[PDB]
Amino acid sequence: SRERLVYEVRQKCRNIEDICISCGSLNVTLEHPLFVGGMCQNCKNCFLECAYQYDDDGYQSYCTICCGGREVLMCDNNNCCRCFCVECVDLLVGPGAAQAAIKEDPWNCYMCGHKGTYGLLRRREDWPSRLQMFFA
Amino acid sequence: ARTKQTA
Ligand SMILES: [Zn+2]
Ligand SMILES: [Zn+2]
Ligand SMILES: [Zn+2]
Repeated sequence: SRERLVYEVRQKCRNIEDICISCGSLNVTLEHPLFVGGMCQNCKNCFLECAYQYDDDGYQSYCTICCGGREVLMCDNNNCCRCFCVECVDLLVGPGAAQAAIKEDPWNCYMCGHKGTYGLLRRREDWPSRLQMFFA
Repeated sequence: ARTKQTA
């Protein structure tokens, strides 16, 4: 379970690169292309299938981090249109972060924000390159 | 932030 593994990360008992940050699998065989942390092959398969899929509202269908989610926050940046589920945000940014972001208006997401690091959520400095290779 | 429930 992702919850406990992230706990360990915060406790500096485990490196975030050694966990799948999308599902919590320990069978990491590759790097998450957008954020610092590991990724399992299942989630890669999910990512390849779900990434940049869009709903009829003009925003992405699934959480950028986990390619899933039930309630998601949508980026206001029209050049972006990404979304992030409440669970990944509270888990990786930190407890309360989702509620904090929901009250923000306008809200620009973690793939837009210049700071690039939000709690344990760290955007890769080279994610376009990573992405491009992820896809190939 | 706007929110929605995922499909
Ligand atoms: Zn996974
Ligand atoms: Zn998520
Ligand atoms: Zn964004």
